[PDB]
Amino acid sequence: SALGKLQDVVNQNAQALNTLVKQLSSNFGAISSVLNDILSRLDKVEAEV
Amino acid sequence: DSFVIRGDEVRQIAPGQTGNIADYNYKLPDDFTGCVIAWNSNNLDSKVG
Repeated sequence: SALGKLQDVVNQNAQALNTLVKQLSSNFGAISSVLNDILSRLDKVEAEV
Repeated sequence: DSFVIRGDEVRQIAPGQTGNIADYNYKLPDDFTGCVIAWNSNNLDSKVG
């Protein structure tokens, strides 16, 4: 428990990288977050939007 | 560019479309700059039998 200043630097970087990867699962309002799924469901002009 | 098609296929004369006219007869590019003009011609292009 004395090393909390160094362990928190490891924790903040792991938490930031996991947050950056978890944001790949989000839709941001799109029909699906899976990029090949959009390209199966829709044709070129709709898939581009 | 000028030609005759049936009314239901007019939707295929647009950028990024698919179906037998877009695929096998007349394909527009996705970055098409232009106008598509169409009118029903059943009073000229059509015959009994």
